[PDB]
This record gives sequence, C-alpha cells and structure tokens, in this order.
Amino acid sequence: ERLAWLRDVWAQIDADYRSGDSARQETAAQEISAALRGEPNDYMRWVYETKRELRFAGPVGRRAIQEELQAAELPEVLDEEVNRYHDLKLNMMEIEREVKAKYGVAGQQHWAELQAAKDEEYI
Amino acid sequence: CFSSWNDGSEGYEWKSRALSEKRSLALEFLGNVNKRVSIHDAIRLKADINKKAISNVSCPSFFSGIEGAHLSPSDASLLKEEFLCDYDPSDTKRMAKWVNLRSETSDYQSYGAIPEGERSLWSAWYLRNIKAG
Amino acid sequence: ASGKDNTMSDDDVIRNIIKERWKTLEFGDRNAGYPCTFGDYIQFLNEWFKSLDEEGMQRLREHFDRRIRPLLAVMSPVDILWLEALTQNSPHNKEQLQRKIAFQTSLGTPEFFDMSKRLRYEINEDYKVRDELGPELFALWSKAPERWPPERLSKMYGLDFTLVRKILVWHHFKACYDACVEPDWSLPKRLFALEWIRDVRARKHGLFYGKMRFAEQKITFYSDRFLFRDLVNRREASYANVWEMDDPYRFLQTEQDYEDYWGDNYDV
Amino acid sequence: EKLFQEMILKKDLSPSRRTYHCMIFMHLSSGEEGGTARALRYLEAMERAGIQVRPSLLKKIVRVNNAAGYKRDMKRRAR
Amino acid sequence: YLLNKDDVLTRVLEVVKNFEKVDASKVTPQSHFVNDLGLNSLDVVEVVFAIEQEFILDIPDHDAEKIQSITDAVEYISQNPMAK
Amino acid sequence: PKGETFEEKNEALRMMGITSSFQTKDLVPQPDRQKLLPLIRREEGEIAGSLWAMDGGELSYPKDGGGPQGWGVRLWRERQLVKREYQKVLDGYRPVPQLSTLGNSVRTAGDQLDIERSGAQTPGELSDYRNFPDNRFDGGQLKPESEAAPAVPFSAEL
Amino acid sequence: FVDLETGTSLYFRDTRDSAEAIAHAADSKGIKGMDNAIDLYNEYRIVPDLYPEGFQWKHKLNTEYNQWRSNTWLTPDLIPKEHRGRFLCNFQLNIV
Amino acid sequence: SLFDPENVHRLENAMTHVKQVFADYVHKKREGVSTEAERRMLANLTAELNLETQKHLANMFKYAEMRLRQVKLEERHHQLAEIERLRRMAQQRGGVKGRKGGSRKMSRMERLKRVINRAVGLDIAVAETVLTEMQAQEEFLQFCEVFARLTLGSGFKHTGKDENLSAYIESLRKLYSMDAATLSTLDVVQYYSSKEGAHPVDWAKRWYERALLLPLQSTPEYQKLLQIQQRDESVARIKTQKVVNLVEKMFMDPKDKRLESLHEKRLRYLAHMQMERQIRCVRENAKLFDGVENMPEAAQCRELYEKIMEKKTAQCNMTSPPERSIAEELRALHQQRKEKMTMRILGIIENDVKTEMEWLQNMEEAERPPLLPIPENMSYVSAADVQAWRELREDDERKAANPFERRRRTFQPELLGQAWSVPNKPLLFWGTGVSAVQQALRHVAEDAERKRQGLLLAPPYPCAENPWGWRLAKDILDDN
Repeated sequence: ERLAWLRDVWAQIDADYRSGDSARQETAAQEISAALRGEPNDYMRWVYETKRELRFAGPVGRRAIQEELQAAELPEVLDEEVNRYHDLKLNMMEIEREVKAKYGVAGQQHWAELQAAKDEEYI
Repeated sequence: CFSSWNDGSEGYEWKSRALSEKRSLALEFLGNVNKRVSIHDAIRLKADINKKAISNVSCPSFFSGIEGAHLSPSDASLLKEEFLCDYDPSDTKRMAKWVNLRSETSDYQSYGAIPEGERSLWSAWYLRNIKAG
Repeated sequence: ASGKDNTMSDDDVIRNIIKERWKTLEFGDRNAGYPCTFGDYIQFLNEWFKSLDEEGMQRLREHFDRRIRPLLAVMSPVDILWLEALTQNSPHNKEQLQRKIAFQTSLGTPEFFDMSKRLRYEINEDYKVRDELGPELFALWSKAPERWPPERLSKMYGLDFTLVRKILVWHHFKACYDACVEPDWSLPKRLFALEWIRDVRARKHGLFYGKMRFAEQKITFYSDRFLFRDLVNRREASYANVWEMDDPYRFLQTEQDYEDYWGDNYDV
Repeated sequence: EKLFQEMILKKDLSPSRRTYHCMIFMHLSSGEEGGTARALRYLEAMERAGIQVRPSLLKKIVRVNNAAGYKRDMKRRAR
Repeated sequence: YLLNKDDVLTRVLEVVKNFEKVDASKVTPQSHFVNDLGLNSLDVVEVVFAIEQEFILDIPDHDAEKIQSITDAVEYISQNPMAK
Repeated sequence: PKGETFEEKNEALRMMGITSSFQTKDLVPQPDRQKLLPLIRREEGEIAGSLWAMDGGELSYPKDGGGPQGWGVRLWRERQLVKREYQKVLDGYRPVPQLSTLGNSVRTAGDQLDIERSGAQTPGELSDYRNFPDNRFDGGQLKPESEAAPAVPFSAEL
Repeated sequence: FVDLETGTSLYFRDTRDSAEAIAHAADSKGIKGMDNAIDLYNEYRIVPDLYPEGFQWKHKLNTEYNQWRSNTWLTPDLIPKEHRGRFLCNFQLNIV
Repeated sequence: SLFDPENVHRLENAMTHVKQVFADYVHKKREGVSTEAERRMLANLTAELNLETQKHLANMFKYAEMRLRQVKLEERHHQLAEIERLRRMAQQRGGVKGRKGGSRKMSRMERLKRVINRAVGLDIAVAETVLTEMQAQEEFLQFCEVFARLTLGSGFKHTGKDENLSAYIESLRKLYSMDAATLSTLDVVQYYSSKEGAHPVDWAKRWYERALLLPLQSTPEYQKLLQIQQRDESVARIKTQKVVNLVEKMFMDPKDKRLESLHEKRLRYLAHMQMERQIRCVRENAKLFDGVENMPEAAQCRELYEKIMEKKTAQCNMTSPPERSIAEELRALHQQRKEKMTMRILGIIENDVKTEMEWLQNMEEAERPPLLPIPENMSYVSAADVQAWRELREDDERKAANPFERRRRTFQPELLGQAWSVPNKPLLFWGTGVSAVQQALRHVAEDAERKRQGLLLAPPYPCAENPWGWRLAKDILDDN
C-alpha cells in the first residue's frame, strides 16, 4: 500500500519533470536530488507531527484534524513510525549551526552560556 | 526596522533579549521548585485582577484608522470582495500561521511533548523550532 | 468574584471553604501568624494514633490504601523530600535543598502524575466490590442460599467465584470480630470445602512441601471411547459445586449433627 | 429435532458434521435430565454413519458439559 | 421574648456536668457550687464564664457576684431579655 | 429458580426491605476491566494489603527495617510498573488519563487556573479549550463537543 | 532493583562479577541514572540493534532516548550483514 | 514582500520583534511610565509592516493558494447573488412590460443601470440591498441591546440553557419546510451557500425573547423592516461541439445517493457559522455599548424598571384574562484595504501578547503568600445544639447499625481514619484543664528543686542518646 502511494506521489514529480516549465522541472530536480542523496522528505515529518497531534488532542481537535485531512491523500502510518520518529534524540551540531545562522553574535553568547551550563553540570 | 529583521548579526539588541527570554522560561519551568504550588484564594483573586488589567489596556491605533466620507480584473476584485464579503473566516486563520498563536507557551502547554531525556538545565530543547531558512 | 460561583448550594460553599482552608495550612511559630508547629502536628498524630482501636487502625489503613498509596506509588523519593521540606517549612532547609540540581530536575511531571487517579480509582473499585456489593451478596446468600448459590452470584455479578466466597467469609468474620463474638469457624469449611480438603495441610518448620497433580496414577479417559462415555455420563450425574443444602448433605436433619459435622471434625 | 428428523426422513438429506455438533451441544448445554444421554445418541449416529469424530469435539464436549453443570444444578435445586 | 425556665435549666445542667472536677451524679437542680459540688472559688468564676459562652450575652461583674448557686443562675438568665 | 435477573433480585430485596444500590449491570464495578492493578498484583504483590484483614494480621505491607524488603524498594518497583504503563500511554496503546489532583497541584498555576475556570477532566479538553478560544462560554466554561462543526472540504466529493 | 524481564540471567553459573557490575552501574548513573533498573549481567548482555537502515534525519541523531547502554566491548559490527536487524531477542554471553 | 512562503524565517523574526515591542508597550501602559517611545516604535514597525503588506497583497495573490481559492469562492458567490438579483429584476421588468408597453424611460433607466454595473463590474442593487439588510440588522441589535440593558439591567451572557446547534438546525429546517413545503438537505445547503453573507437574526431574537418573555415578531419595527427586506430580497450538436471539462467529471453529481452525510455536515457547519457570527456581533455590541449600562443615569434605569414592573403587571393581567478621478479613489481603496489588513494583523498580535503576558504573570502569581483569615468567634457546641440534634443523633446511630444505610448518614465528617459523629454533650472550654495545672505544679516544684540542685535535662541537641533532637520551647515567661 505504501509503494502504491509512493507511485501515486512520484507520478506528480514525473509530470512536473516532463512538463516543460522551468519552475516545475527545477522543483522536480530538487525532489530527485533529495531522494537520490538519501535525504528524507519534509512531508513525512509533517505527517508524523500531525499524527502525534491527532493522537494527543481532545475530541474537538481530533474531529477538526480528521475532517480537514479526510480528503487529503495521507498514507496509512502506524503508531510505531511516529514513535520511532519522536523518540529519536536531536543533533547538537545541526541546532548549533541553525542558531549560528539564524542569530548572530547573540547566538554565540547563548551557545557560550549553554556550554557553560553543560560544563557546570559536568562538575 | 526593515534591515534588522533578517539574520546575520543584525538587530543584536533585541535578538539577545529573545534568546534570554527563551532561556529564563526554560529555567523557571524546570529548575524553580517554588512554582509548583496549588492555587489558593490569593492566586485566584489577584490573577483575575491581572486578567482584567491586561484587558483594560487598549492598543494605541495609528493614523490609519482616520478616514473621511473597462475596469481591470485585479482592481475590480478588491472592490467586490470588500462589499460582498465583510467577514471572511478563511483569511483570519491564514493570519494564525503568521502570528504563530501561543508561540512560547504551547511548547510547555502540550501533552507529552517534552521528553524526559531533555529535562535538564543544560539541555537544548527550546531551540528545535529555530529555522534559519 | 461573582462570575465563578454564581449559584451553588450550602454544602458546596462548605466544601469549598474547607478545601481553601486545608490549602493554606502551614507549620511555623504559633505567635508569628501560623496556627501550629510541626512538632505539635507530630504530637497530634502520635496521640491520635494511640487513641485508636483495631477498627480505627483498620480504617486508617483503608484510608492509606485508598488515597495515599497511589500517590506514593507514583511519586519519586525526591518528591517525598520536597514534600518533607514543605512540611518542616524552614528557610535554611529549603534553601539547602534548592541548590542541588538533581533535586530540581528530578521532580515528577503531571503527565506521569495523572496515573495516580486511575490507580486510586482501581483501589476504590476493589473497595467498592468489598464494602458495597458485599452486604448485598451476604443478604442474598444468607436468606436463601439454595436460590442464590455463590456460582449464581458469581455469574450474575461477574466478579469471580473465589472472590464472592472470600467476600462472604470476610463479611461474616468482620461482623463476628467487631461484636466481640467468637467467629463461626465452620464457614470456611462450608464455602471452601473442596479447597479445605485439597489445600489445608499441617506444615512442619524446616522443610519444603509440594502438591500432587493427580491423586492416582491412572489411564486417561481420552484413550478409549467407552471411558470417555463413562466420564461424560458421570459428569452428567454429578454436581459442579456442592453446598450445605444439597442432597448429599440432606442426612444432617438435626442442628447438633450440623455443628458436629462442620465443626472440628470435618477433616475426619 | 423436528427439522432434523424432517431433513433425515422426508428429504433424505445426509446431515453434515456441524449440524451434528449443534444437536450435541444443544442437548449438552440444556440442563434438563437426559441431555447427555441424547448427545451420546447423536455421537453414536455420527460414529455409525461415517461422520468424523474429531478430538476437538471430545474436548469441547467435556468443556461444555462442565460448563452446563451450573444449569444442571440450578434445574436440580429448583425441584 | 423570654426563654422558659425549663429550657434554661436543661442548658445549664449539661454545662456543669462537663466540668472535670465535679461529678455528673451529684449535680441537682437545687445545688451549690462550693458546698455540694466541691469547687474552689476560682472555679466559680470559671462557672460563670461557661455561662457567658453558652448564653452569648455579657454578664456584668456586679451580677456575677450575685449568683452563687444554680437556682439563681437559671433565674438570672431567664430575666435577661437579650438571650436568643 | 427466579432471581438470576436483576428485576427479580431487586424485587426480592424489596420484599426483604433492602433498597439495592446496584439496580442494573451498568452499576457493577467489573474488576476484569482493571489493567494497572492486576499488573501490580502479579509481579510485586498486593498494593492494598489491608483489603482483606480480619483482626489486623492478614495485611501485606513491607517491613519497617528497610533493605530489599522495605518500603523504598517496593515503592520503586511500583513506580517502575507505573512507568511502564505510562510508556504504554505515550505510545498510544492506552487511553489518555484524566487530570488528577496530584497532577493539577504540581502544574503551572496558569494551567490550574485554566482547568478550574474551564472544568476540563482530560488534558485533551484543555487543549481544545486553548486551541479553540471562541468555543467557550462567557464565564470561561467549556462548551460540549456537539456544539462545534468543522469545515467540510469539497474535495471529499470526488 | 532488577528488571524481571530483561535483567535476569539464563545460566546457573556464578561468575562472581556482581560488585564490578554494581560499580559500573554507579559510574554510569547520573542525574537520571538512579531511576532506571540495574542489570548485574549487563557485561554479558548482547542487545541486537533493530534499525540498521531507515530515515536518517538531519536535525535528529541515529540513537534514541530510551536506549539500553552498551558495554565496554560491545560494538554494532559484531552481528554480520545477513543477521543485522533480524534478531528480536536479547542474547546473553557465556564463556566456555 | 514578507508574507510570501519564501521569507517566513524573516517573518517569524519580525513577529518576535513586534511581540517584544508590544510586550514593552502593554507593560508601560499598565504601569503608566513613558509609553510614548513604545508608541513611536510601534508606529515605525506598523509602517514597515504596512509597506511589507502592500507588497505582500500582490505577492500572496500571485503565490498563496488559499487566497486564490477565497477569491474564486467570493467571485462565485457574487456571481450567484448577481444572477439571483438579475433574475428578480428581469421578472419585475417583464411584469412591468406586460402591464404597460409604454416604458421607454424605464427601459432607458434600466440600460443606464446596466451600463453603470458593467462599468463598475459589480451588481450595485444587490450590494445596496445587502447594505440595507446589514443596517436594519445592526439597528435591531442595538435596539434589543439597549432594551435588555435598561429593562432587566443585564447584557449578553452565553449560558448552557441557550438554544444549542442541533435545535437551531431543526428550527431552520422547520422554517424552510414551512416556506417551500417540500425540501431536502441539498436544497437547504444550496440556499445557505448561495446567501453566504446575510446576517442571521433568529437565534438572537429567540435568545432575547426567552429573556423578555414577550413576542418580538410584531412588536418592534426593526423586525418588520428585516422581514420586508427578506421579502423583497427573495442543442445536442452544439453540446457535442462543446468541450467537456475534465475537472467537472472528477466530481460526483450533487444529486447522488452517497453525499447525504456530507450535506448534513455542511448544514451543521453553516449553522455553526451563522450562530458564531451572531455570538460575535452580539458580544461586540455588549463590549462597545454595554459598558455604558453600568455608568448609565439613574432616570433611564428607574423609568425602565418601572416599565418592566408595568410589563410584569400586564403579564399578570394576561394570565388573569387567560384564567482622472477613478484611479485616485481606487488608490484610496487599496490603501484602505492595506491598512485594514495590517490592523487586522496587529490586533491578532495584540491578543497574542495579551494571552502571553497573562500566562507569564500567572507563573509569578503562584509564589505570593495567601490571605489572612479574619478572627471568628470560638468553636463552641452549646446545649441547645445538643438537644436540637438529638433525634438526628439517634437516626445516625440507627443508620450506623445497618450496612446498607451506613454511608447515608447526614453528618459525616472525617479525620485520617475516623468518622465524626453528632456530639451528645456540649463541648466547652472553661471547665477543662484541671489536671494539667496540677501536673504543672508538680513539674514546677521539680524544676525548682532542679535549679536549687543544678541538674540538666536530656541533651536537647541531637546527640547519640536521642537522635531526634527534642527541645522544649524556651518560653520567656518560663525563663527561670
């Protein structure tokens, strides 16, 4: 079922890659390059996040999410995939690079204070 | 200003304030033992006074609120939407993604969001939503 | 504030002010603005537990099991140390505990603390099985036991068979012990008769015992069709549970024979 | 039993194993006197007509008889 | 207006009976505190303070001297009209 | 014999002068529905102890000396079993537990104020109270679930 | 403080390295290492990794939060390629 | 251009900066200390956001898909309303032409109106009718608001006893089943999707009629104005050569037997939207205008209270009887739309920082000490309470006898294990304490012989003899 859904997804990428527009072929080449390098998709991350949000919401929010995404072609995702995604530890280097890129010298001071708290908890 | 909204070491006088408020909120929610008190009559009254005190604060409007008294397809679409649609429920929720309602509060208000492995003071869990772009 | 408690009864305002005055209790000096000290509370607990009978200690342990035991099962020992620092109310002890990072970080989360509600509900559910359904089962079994046997009560209430019989035995022994009456010892012999013959043995001190799986080394009844038909015909001609009112116990026509059979010589 | 003997005698249909198991377990589950003696008649009719007697049928016969012992004891105590 | 003397007597009978020095059998509707019940004169002042807590009105110091028995104690409370 | 059903049982109790607290089978405690309590009773032991106590000696409680038989190891193993059940809650095998008094008293005081003004029993009701601010009443009280209707997309008509 | 499902031993042999396991559990515990269980046979325990391949996220690591701690010698390349990510059961080591 | 999906990482940074600015402004507004600089910084940020929104209007009309979907839905609803208004006007013109052929001036006026509607690219008659409907609805809401303010001294309180959503759906179904006399759910949801902008009035009318207990369908003139407003508001080879749209073929027919539940859910959504718009507008009328009800004059309250008393007397009497210039205005309209958009943004940011400051202050509100209880009179159980609660004490003993009535006792307090009963004797203060004074006399005699002999107590510091340090409280009156 997931491979059928992936064929239904990649039919759109094949249609955009053979359309003839510059932006469609550029986005299709970006999708192909992201798939060939082994990089996971942002759609799967959004699906896991909205599945955990649907799991931990109340009945009004659960009915709102189920009525919003009833016609959207979502893949049938087990709870074990969402638990595998959620229980993974986060990378320190990627968050460090993101806080050095988003914030400047204030990011350097904040990371210095974070390493100060780290080596304080080491003692 | 306009130039202070991008990244790259510009706007340091308010970027360091936002990164200090993200740090002080994490240390107060985790490492401050005196916040875990059941509410009593003094907390229920004075926060209700604080509930009304913020609602009495009115925002100072600018000069935009003052007023006095073959067409193109783009110009006629704005005039037809203002007269036929006075209340649009679809557009007010598009603003909710931009304003990002409960930005720094829903990270601590959600159920089962914070893992137990990142429940230390050195842990970097309030910076996962930071996107460089 | 008018909008929060617009219309409620007198018992509601009594429960609310009782809750709010239970919330604001602190242990300091009696002249500094606090009502009592910690040591006065410990003296009150000691001389309150000293004035209890066995039924009072039983109700104290039942209150421990219903309410305090799930909270102790959920909470960490560092939360118990935090609660003890809240009892003693010393600023030096609180500030000496507050410097430790492992004290501040290891405090329990409310998402894990919410399991105490379900544990408390299960313990109070077992106590509702005992104390509320118990007298009803005892009345239905003590008026007409031949109309409501323990297997009928176990089917119509769906609890268990042995649990219903233990409820009956516990209720009779609890009624006997609280009235300073010697209990009827024949009742566990009458409700657990097969269990009394099977399980109850004299045990010596320095050795371990076993249990027989079968009483005899025999051939199985599945080995032949005739032994199978004999077993099915014998189970047709048999009871499932026999009690004091059935036809094999119909020869006990006098109550003296009843007390002689069920009392002190049932093993013989 | 009326539909059973109308199937056997009139329409000359050979009953299957499942509808023999139904007549066995109906007389076994009923707490009236002689239900075991009629379930053994149905077992004999299964044996002498070539119908298969599975061991699962025998274990279910023992289990259903031990379960319907309660109904038997209720119908005996009502007298 | 005034409470009847049957109810005021039954109120003050239970107040003296809960005293720890006296006995509940030796107290009669006509009795003296020092002579019959065997109380110290400091306890007679402690008797009238219990009447000030039972009946919420304030008894003056001159009227507290005039009561020395239970028969005048039930008579004085029945005379006072501010009792509820 | 009559008395197997609950109508005949209640009529017989009315003839005996007893008004039964359990009229139907909906008011039956049903101990087979319990999940945490038999799990605690199987591995560690009886968490109650004083449930079956005749004269004060049939109670199963840990010893007062300490060590491996003391209260600390027993409470630690009970907390480990409740942690296994809470891990089952987090992975979606068990339903979300309601708001306890011990859980509410340890929360942030703003969450306690929102709970006492909204009347939420489960934290999902609190999430619906926060993520739908136009749903509540004027006294901060939470509206029932039937008074909300989501937007139906036309793409379900394909 | 044992776990009755994963922290017990299969064999009868007393290797008499219990104090070394208690000392290693005291050295491995930290701010939250007091909460989890103690395995006296953790030096002989081999837990197979069930995730050799999958989604490799950029913002997240490859290990999980509730992960069983490895030994001083236990490396993930001990199990060969045909058996990697296949065993659903934990193994225990016994030295002949 | 900021609100495009490319500059969202700049957008959240800008929102963070505006949140910090508003967090300074509200703080200096509730304290009253130099809010002019925060107002100037907010004005500069609002001008920058207004320029960004003026670019982002075109950027989201070209980029955002939800804006294009909303524009298509608004164009379809406007075309449906213009088609209904043109059909009604064509029926009226056909009736006027069949009644009298000499209508050249009316035909010229209709041609001039059609030319003006083609130049304005919109139906002016339907827009003026919707404006008249909104005006009469606002006047009716203001009249009912001042009537509920002056008559009973109350406002609008949405409670649980109001008309719920399902009863509102069934009432609308009964109304339109009395209108057209035969209907299905599809025609109802088609009519409600065709209207799409009419301010509903019936739910607030029922909520005010349940409070006033008087009929409102004939007694005010604004209701009859709204009613008369709703009255006057309401081949084969060529198709073979016509190309078929494949997008229409992917959607099912509206008269299909698999789409009933979707029509029911759409009816629920539209009724919820109408009730939410009514709740929003009545709450706005109770927010802007009911604040003057507390500061109203005594004459307007007292005369209306006398009118309410006269209405109660009339209800009692009824119960007794029963028993070069186009582009400048277009730039002005575009600027008005841009500033309305940025003020709608700033209001949501203001509500965001209001809720954020409330949740941040509610953390600090926990650390303050509680209130002091007022001194009450001492707890005393008089003999009148003992003799009054005697029969209840006997009934509590009889209920404590049987197990079925054990927990049904009226007076059940509880300590740790024990349940408190009704007292059988008065609990007094002045009689007790005669043994403690004798023990204190013996203890002060022993203490006097101790201080004459020089003896120490057990060590009050926690030594090895007593691990718990038990210290007697050193009293200043008991100094020696």
